[PDB]
Amino acid sequence: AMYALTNCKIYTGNDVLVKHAVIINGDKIEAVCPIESLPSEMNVVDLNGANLSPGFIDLQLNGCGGVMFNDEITAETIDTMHKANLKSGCTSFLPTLITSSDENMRQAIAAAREYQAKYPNQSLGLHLEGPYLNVMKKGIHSVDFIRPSDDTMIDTICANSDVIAKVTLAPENNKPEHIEKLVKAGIVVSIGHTNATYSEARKSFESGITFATHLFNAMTPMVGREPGVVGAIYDTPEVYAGIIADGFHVDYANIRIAHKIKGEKLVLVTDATAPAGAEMDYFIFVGKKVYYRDGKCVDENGTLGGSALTMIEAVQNTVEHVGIALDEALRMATLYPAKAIGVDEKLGRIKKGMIANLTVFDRDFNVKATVVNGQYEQN
Amino acid sequence: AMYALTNCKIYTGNDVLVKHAVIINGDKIEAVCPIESLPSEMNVVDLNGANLSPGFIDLQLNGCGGVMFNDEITAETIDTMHKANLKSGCTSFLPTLITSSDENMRQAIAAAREYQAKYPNQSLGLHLEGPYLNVMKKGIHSVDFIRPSDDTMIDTICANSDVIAKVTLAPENNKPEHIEKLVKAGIVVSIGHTNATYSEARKSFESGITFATHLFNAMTPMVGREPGVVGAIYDTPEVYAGIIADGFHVDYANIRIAHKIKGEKLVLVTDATAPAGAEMDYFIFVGKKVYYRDGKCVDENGTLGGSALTMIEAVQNTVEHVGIALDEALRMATLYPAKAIGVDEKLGRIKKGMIANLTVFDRDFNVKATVVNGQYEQN
Ligand SMILES: O=P(O)(O)OC[C@H]1O[C@@](O)(CO)[C@@H](O)[C@@H]1O
Ligand code: NI
Ligand code: NI
Repeated sequence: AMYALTNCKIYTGNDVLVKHAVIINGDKIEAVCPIESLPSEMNVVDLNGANLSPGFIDLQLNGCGGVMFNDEITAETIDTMHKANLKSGCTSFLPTLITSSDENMRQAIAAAREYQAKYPNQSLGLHLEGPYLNVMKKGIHSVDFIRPSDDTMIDTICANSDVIAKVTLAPENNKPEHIEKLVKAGIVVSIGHTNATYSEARKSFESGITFATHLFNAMTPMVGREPGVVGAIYDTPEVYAGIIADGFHVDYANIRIAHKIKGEKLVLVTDATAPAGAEMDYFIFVGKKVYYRDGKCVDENGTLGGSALTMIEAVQNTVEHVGIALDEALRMATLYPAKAIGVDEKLGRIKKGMIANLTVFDRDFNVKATVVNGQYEQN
Repeated sequence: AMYALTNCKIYTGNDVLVKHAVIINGDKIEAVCPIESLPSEMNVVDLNGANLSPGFIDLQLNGCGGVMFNDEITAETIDTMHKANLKSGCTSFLPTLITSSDENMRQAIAAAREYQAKYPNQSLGLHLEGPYLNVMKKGIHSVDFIRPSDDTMIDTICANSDVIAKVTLAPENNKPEHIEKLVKAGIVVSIGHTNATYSEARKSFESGITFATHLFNAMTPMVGREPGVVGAIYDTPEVYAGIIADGFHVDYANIRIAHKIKGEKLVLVTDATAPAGAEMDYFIFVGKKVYYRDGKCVDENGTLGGSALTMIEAVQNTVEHVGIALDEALRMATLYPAKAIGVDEKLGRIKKGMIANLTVFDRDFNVKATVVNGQYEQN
């Protein structure tokens, strides 16, 4: 049957709504209408004054709730991740596989294909972060697998674009043609783990790169005579940029500045790993031990190795520490990520016709429930 | 006698006027009015379709037209600079003394007093760049003279505020009380040649710093976990930043980014040395000799050695390479600097009752003439 979510503040993406309701029908949003407009017969889930927004979309998520995608490359891993996400309001995500072997890349593609043939609008496709990086900005990435982009695997990726949302790579020393082919196959291409100058990064935007992976991390910073990759991102309006707001990856003052420059091009990601939503001392990250240490994820050397952030926390830290308004924070965690991967016509807003993927959260930012394809599940 | 500047495009700082004129009476702008409104028997100077604008205010000038100020610390040197300034549209400036001995600072104070006693609104005050810097970002400043700030010299600096417009220091390891004292005396305090964290930089703005000296040069830059000084300037509305637009000190894409962030607060400065508006092939400066190679300043290694920029060129570079509009660029050379040192009541604008300091330049940015306290003099 149809039902209506009721008694809540609703953040549609365009308007903050009081004394209205949202009518769900199947997998879809039927209507957002005033509460007095609601049919007498209609079933009601009453949300006790909490916030309602579209479900969060996480564009960079390596693992969570105890598991890692790189380590157990299966549909069931993706499945486990999806369910842990729900605890922190995240309804969609790109399962992210960092630098590894060709065989691992073929396994992930299969796994994505498997999971998505069963469930829609949850995993929105692979994010291949690596392996075509620059060894100098490797962070946690494996020195054994970082390699130049090659024609064969690039062709494989293109051929499987129906399960592949995004590729992060370093363009300085890789073939421009490979960018073009990926873009031509409808995969989103992102600069990251790159030692490019401002010029080279500009060149790769002209080639089709439209995204930047974790602004400020594993990229040439802005200095007086070399704007670098950071400057290029600040100077190119078409480029989205993901940014991690755990308080450890990037100083909040920088997130604030970035938002004033980037506005709707700034996107909240987690880059989260197995400890996000799980209690653990360390995890494996492609034969690397990564340790959980007072909220951070670090290797033996203190290099950060993803995060333990969740999407709800990223919204909150952004409101509370960065100084950004709530409705805008939510947009950075929903609508803007959706626009960046070209799913915004079905996800990222509360409006009629679109898919019922929603999150409810109280004033203290506790996620109380989600809707996923119309299905309401309490926390 | 009254006369009118005529057959020009006028850039008042608020509006761009066609088919108007400016009336000069003595040393004041009388009125800005349609040409048709001119008393038929008034003397007119036909400017031949040139651009008319307030004279350029350079807030950082170490020397030019052949001489360095630190070399000959006299009212005579200040006057050689002024006369060279006029050739490139600059009608007011801050004679800038770099870090030296107390004795030299006393001479500098005296040379400015004597000059300003004779002429007004040309030198608008001494700028002390140093000596209270940070050795770790010393650049060309002498290690033997860079020292903490001390009550005695601070007390004398204050005692002469009538002749000192500005002091650049590094605040991170000097006394806050000292900043307070200087600001209280109506001296502008600028952060510069510093190794301050963002936190330190913010503390200094709190204590009264309202300016930053040559943004991106000799300061702590903006990296992911450490916003630095560049970051603090970006995050503080009150703080003006001077910037050198020669194409060598700071990449043009960085100036574009900074303007978008800072607007009204971004000021064009030359920071010029001897070669500016002079024919030289080198100049010795406090020991090291620096060559003048095709409009660039280099030590025998080919490393940047200082600036030869003029204000009219700064403006042209800003229009032409940064992408900023003519009127806005003009504002960055006139109104904005004027406001930063608190002289906007009299200067930086073509308006009734304000001092007649004006610059006329053609479409090719060739200065054709200026007007200083009402006196028209062709180039
Ligand atoms: O380049 P930065 O500022 O040192 O940080 C790099 C960040 O990117 C990574 O997440 C990628 O491995 C970590 O290396 C770290 O968190
Ligand atoms: Ni990474
Ligand atoms: Ni300097």
